[PDB]
Amino acid sequence: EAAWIDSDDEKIKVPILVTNKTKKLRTSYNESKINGVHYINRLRSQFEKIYPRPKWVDDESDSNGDINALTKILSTTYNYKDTLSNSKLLPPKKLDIVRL
Amino acid sequence: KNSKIFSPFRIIGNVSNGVPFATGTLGSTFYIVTCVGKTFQIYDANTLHLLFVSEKETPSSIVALSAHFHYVYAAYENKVGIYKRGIEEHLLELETDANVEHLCIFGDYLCASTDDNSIFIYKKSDPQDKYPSEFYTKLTVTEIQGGEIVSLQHLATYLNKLTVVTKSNVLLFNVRTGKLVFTSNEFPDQITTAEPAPVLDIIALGTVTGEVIMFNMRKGKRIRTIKIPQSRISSLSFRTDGSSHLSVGTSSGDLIFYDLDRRSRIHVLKNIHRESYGGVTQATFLNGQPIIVTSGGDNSLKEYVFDPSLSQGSGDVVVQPPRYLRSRGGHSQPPSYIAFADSQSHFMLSASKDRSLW
Amino acid sequence: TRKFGLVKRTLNTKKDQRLKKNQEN
Amino acid sequence: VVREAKKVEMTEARAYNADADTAKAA
Amino acid sequence: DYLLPESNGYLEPENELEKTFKVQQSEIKSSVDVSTANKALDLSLKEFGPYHIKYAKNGTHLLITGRKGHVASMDWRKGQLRAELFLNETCHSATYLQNEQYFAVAQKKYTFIYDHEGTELHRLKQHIEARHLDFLPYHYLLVTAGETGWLKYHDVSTGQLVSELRTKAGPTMAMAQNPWNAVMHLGHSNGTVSLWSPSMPEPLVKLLSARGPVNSIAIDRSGYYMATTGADRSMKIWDIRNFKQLHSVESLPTPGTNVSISDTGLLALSRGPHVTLWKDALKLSGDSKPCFGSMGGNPHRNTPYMSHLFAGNKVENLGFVPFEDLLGVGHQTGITNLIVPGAGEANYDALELNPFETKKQRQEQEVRTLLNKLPADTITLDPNS
RNA sequence: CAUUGGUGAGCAGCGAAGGAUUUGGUGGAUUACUAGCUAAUAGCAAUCUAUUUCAAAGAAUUCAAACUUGGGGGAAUGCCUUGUUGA
Repeated sequence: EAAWIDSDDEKIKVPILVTNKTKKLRTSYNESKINGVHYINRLRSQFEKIYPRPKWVDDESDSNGDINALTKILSTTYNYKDTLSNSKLLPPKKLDIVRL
Repeated sequence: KNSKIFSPFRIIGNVSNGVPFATGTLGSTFYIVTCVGKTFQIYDANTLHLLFVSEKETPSSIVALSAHFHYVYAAYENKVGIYKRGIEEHLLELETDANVEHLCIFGDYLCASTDDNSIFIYKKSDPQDKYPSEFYTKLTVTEIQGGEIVSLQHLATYLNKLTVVTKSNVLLFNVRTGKLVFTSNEFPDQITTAEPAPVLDIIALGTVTGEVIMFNMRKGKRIRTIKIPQSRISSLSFRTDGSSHLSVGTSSGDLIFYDLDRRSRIHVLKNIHRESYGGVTQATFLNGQPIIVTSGGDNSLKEYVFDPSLSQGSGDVVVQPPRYLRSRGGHSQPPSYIAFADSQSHFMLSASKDRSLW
Repeated sequence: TRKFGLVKRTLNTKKDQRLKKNQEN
Repeated sequence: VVREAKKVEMTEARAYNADADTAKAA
Repeated sequence: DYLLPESNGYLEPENELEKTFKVQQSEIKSSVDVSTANKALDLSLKEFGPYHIKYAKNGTHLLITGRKGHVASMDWRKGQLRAELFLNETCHSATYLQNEQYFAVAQKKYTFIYDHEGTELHRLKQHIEARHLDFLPYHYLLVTAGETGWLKYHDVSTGQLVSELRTKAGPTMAMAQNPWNAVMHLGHSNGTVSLWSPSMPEPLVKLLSARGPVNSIAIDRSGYYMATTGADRSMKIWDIRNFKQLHSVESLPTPGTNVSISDTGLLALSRGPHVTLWKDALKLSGDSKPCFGSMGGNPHRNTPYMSHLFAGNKVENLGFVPFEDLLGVGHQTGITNLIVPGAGEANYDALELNPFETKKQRQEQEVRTLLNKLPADTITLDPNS
């Protein structure tokens, strides 16, 4: 469903064949002046012709324990080593040591 | 203040400053328009050769840059330049004393926002004409409608609908009429960066938290979200080449690459631009090409590419990480000492507090 | 990295077996 | 693995014309 | 008739609203079968000059000649490449004479006859200019028209000059040999294409083809209709069988650099940044007159069948693969094979030419053709006289 | 003995969370930067096609036209040239 209804969009009318690029939008050779809803439907289909819809927009939506629980906490991390710890233990094999 | 013996020629040695640059196409190929204080520069993207510079230093620093096919729109203090080939063809001085924050181009219109939370509308004198010169109106954003204006974009297939995003929420206008056709509810975070999408209806928003929201308007709904731990987002871009990929540019200098189908980050670039000078200031995929042009506040402008995928059988899963391509840099700090290097006035050495020669 | 004396290699009268005077051996 | 950069040419594509969006008066 | 196993590809509009010419080559490359969609090559070799193109009469080997130094004979369908010669003299054209083993290049001064490997076989003392270098395998006759007034016929079977015919016309601006008739067609600045046989020192018949100079000429498989273009932005459709120009396409936006004819009846017109092919344009009616734009979509007025515009080029020449539905267009940086649906013939006869040929089959067929060569007096205005 | 030869051990000596070498790929410059395509005063760049076609303008050496040949011979058979013969 549309969540906003532009009442003032339909009472527009576009003469279409003045433009050199929108000549793909005419659905016959007859029509040349078209109301708002028909033109915007054609224009939406034209933008479909430009970029096809990827799979995430149409279908992937966010709106006992879940099995996505590892994946999400990976996804909200880039550094998985706990460098924010200040663990007060020493990590092995790698000395943060600076010559002074 | 005027000199008699010498005169200013250009400020040699600058690529960008951090002001969000604009991308444009001539036919199949791409140009880049960046800002340097009061003077903007134009580049081919395929070689980063300098194409044009401003005909004049502007009297105040350029705040915004948009670019349609042959016409680059600069925006300094109260006035907005319509430039062909770096030459001032039409100055559009706005009827406030408020400072021009953002700007956008669609249809027979131009739309530019000021810091009085009010956007100005500039029609073309005809659709036969090419640059917008007729002043249409001024519409505003009062504090029941939205916050401080962060961006104006036009998402495609939206007949005279203007998408004005704030730190709070998103508004839509019929700029023929001047009527608010829709207001979005507040997002609870402080929205910092907008970007349109090669899918329909979606505006991507990167907030002051590490969160990117894909947002519909025909739904009016925030369809997906994307998290980032502890980074302030600066730029968003979409790779329209042939696999759905999203570019998240921090102000920490880091560039994060997502594939929304695999719901996974691909590679995060670290430190392609200096954090103290604004981080990554603006990164944008060239439309329908696997090339992202990044721009930092360190007087640097880099290019990166995705290599085509090594997996013959898969493709989309196995992704080569982005890879360094050509770049024009400058001194990040101001230059401490210069000299004239050669005898024929070809080369100049310039050393800065950036700790480098150029 | 091209070798020096890049010469026009052409028909060898003493090595080409397509010649019927060198069709014997 | 042969990790080598390949020569990458810009190929042409198409984008939406935002200058086609306005209808005039009634 | 029913033994004919393979049928042509087609291109159909499916609507009046949907248009035939508007298809592009990346759009074509979706639906064409994988080997045939991959048979379109993009050889951008931008370093040397603009590229001259010739496929052999079987499509098995491609020969190309950039204007600066390139001479390249690839076994085109496979990855194999026979010849890659860099002569610092400038070249104009090239053709395989009998097989891919032996070819000939048209240089600054002298024609060269060449091995598959790139070795030098025969430099011609004669042929002191060489603009059009064309072959007829049915006489084993390399016929060459340089910038000279003359025209030279070398019988590379024997390896000797047959004859040399001074036209009194000047520099040769076009030459197309007739496949069906082996009469040569030379085109010069007066607007005049002369038909030629090596015996007759005056031409067989002169044709005042157009005004201005002859840009190019190209002949049917049937030898019925030869499409001639002048530099006057005009193209005539000559019916050679009664010596009439069927249609006179006047006022091109730019004069076509070349013309080419497919087997099934396609016509290729290359103004140089644009390549445009018509289907069934060579037929008798002026409804079949090839025209750029039919107003109102009238079936009588004829639209172009397939279109292409080269962006950064002004292409040199073009030639169909004779058994496949592509055409090699030689542009400044190289080679494209533009995919046609129905240009080439689908059912070749193997006993005439072999697109799928063993090397042992090749040396059988070469000796077969050399036995069946005609001596040069048999070049006539009719094959059957 | 000079080894002023290197191997080989070593050591003094240099010496900041390695040093030394070898190479693949790509990008940047290697002339002084005004944008791409087209039919170009303009349109394009999601497109030129169901205005691209009519219109005008547009045809001399009365056939000047190898400025191009390794050098000698000859040049039968061809051609060229005039002499000469018939239609």
